[PDB]
Amino acid sequence: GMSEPYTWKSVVTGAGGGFVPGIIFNQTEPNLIYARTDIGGAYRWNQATSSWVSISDSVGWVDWNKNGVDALATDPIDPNKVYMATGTYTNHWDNNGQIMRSNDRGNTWQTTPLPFKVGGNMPGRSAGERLVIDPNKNNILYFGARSGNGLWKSIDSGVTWSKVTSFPNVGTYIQNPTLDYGNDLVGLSWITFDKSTGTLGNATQTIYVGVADTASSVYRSTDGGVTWTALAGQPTGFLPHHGELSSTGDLYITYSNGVGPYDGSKGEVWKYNKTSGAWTNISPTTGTDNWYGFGGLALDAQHPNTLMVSSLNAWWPDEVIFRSTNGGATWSRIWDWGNYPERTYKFSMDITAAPWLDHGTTSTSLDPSPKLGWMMGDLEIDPFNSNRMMYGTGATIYGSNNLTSWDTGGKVNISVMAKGVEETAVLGLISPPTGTSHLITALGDVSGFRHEDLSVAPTKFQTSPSWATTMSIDYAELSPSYMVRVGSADKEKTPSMKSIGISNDGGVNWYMPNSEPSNGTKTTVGHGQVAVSASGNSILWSTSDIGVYYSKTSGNSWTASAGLPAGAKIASDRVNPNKYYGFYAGTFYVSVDGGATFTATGASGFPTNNVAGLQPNEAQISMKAVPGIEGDIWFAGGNTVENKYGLWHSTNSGASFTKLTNVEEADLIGYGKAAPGQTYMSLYTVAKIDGVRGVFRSDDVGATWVRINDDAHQYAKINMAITGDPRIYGRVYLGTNGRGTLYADPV
Ligand SMILES: [Mg+2]
Repeated sequence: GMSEPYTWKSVVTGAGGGFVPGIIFNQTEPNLIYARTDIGGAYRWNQATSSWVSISDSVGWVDWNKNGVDALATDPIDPNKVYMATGTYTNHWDNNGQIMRSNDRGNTWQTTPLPFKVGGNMPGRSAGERLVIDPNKNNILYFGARSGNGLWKSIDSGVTWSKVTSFPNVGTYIQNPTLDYGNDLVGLSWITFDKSTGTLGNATQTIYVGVADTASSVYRSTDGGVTWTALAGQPTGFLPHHGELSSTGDLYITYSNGVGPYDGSKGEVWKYNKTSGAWTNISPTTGTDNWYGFGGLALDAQHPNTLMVSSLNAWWPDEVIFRSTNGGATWSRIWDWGNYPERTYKFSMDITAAPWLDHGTTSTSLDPSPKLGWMMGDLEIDPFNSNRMMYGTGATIYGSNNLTSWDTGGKVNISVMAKGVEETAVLGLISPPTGTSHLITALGDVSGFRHEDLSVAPTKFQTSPSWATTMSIDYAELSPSYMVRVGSADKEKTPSMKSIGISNDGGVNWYMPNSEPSNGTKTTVGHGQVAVSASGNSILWSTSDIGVYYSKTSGNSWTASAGLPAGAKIASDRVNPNKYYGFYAGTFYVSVDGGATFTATGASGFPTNNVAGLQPNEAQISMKAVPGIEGDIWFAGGNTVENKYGLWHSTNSGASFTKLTNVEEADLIGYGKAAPGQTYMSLYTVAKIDGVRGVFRSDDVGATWVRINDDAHQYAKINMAITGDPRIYGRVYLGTNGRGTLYADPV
């Protein structure tokens, strides 16, 4: 009775919108494929529907770091078994990781904590795979770890893990030694068995391991992992991204001068013959012809001298896939220069499943749209179908079903193959009270979208302004066609781009105003939070860098607010266009002059969230005025260290709040249409209520709560955004950090 069964569905983007660093084919069962993401868990392919199914949605609030999937192994002896190395950061933003194991292809999981951290969202996450199953004795697993933890091993099918103390090199390369992100050793890079050196039921004797160490990076054991030696004659100076052993006995290895996924300004490709020990340089480009690492590496299992590699990263005009059908002796490019600047192409891009991937720009030879990709650190050829290719980019999964057209003078048709994947991080959600859109999102990396049919990919990328990330979006409650979004324009690429966008048609079309907040010395870089007055007659912009500014001219000019500290959270009254609210460091503020001046209120007991030791995603502040009721504000957030955590309610414009005693912890608050027989809007919250973490709805102003999610639909650290629907009672829209946006209704 504490729960209400709901149907949870993804708001469809078609492309996914995030980085897919690894795609893993089972070596024994055709059409068994998995995909791992850096912040959004993993997926299993459904061959009958050409779509992906999440195997991570039971990851919840406390174990949120399991959605950083640093490695994944699928069992070739029993294809029902799959394993993941999970954990998101190896710095102070996260705790220790774990090895997860499933006997039902990811439907259910068991977990073994590791005594160190796993880095699903760390540098080098596309190198791999760093978790592998012995293909002759599948109770044996090896894990190549980060931060100097070295090589680890399981002999009980992943239940317990031990360090392989005889492995001689834990890594030496560090990407960002001066930063607090990526200042640890990248560690080991990939592990590859030689299946021919064992038989069924007996441990495979030869194991290759790549290590992020420019001086000596490739190691081999020939006694089942007891002793290790660096391969004689191996090249130095680079970092091997992948090592794949063909049935001809040749080990192919891609190298970059970084671990990726964003860098890579020099690279090589080598092959090593396991019989002779001879190394051959098969780099597709060398010298000044090469300004990029090589990342993805795909062998063709059905034609073992065919292989492909991808640049990482060439950037301009696009990335390159190189294909060889003769063991790397000669390469073909997926595109070539014609009469410069014109190019010729061996591929055709199909983004009909996610048309916004053109970013609202017309394609040219020098600025293609959509691009072949970027951050292409992983490339796969289906081991049971040489015509099927898949690769991840920073935004989607691309693939082809007619790859061999490359070899016969035809055109490889490349299409979005990310159906069912949702990987965006949700910075904001609004559900407009009128018009054809029930949901407009503010997203990282792909800006956000105005959704109409929630099952149809958006057709229109957000442009003029066009930016990577929308940090905040609001609308005028009484004139809902007027709305404002703020982000961070790339003014080196487009010096005239603005970090604020304005719409007068409910988010279909945007324009950029004439100016931005400035303190005489510096113009804001953007981001922060935006709030729109109830009538749309002013904008309040709490910038990320130079404090709070307001505009009475829809952004044509800006003036610094007074009384509200820089970095404050802000919210507009949904009735009184003169009233704004602010919050910073435990103090609540009110403005009654359209955002020009703020005054602290006596509201006490609010958290400061200044606690030392809080991880970046640990604490939240969520503050919203109620549509249709002046001076009605709800406030959620806090933390357990200050012992100030929960849900507060004010009905006197923030002069005082009541802390609801029946809500132990709360992190987000949102509103939706009132229940039948009720006059007050339904409340939607992310909270811990009577010992239960989840998503809750109240139809009686917070007196009683019912859980509307369940243990199979948790979506990790869901402190990003939430709102109900002013036109649909029971409907909730839930943002995530890695699983896109969900919407849910009673079953
Ligand atoms: Mg792969």
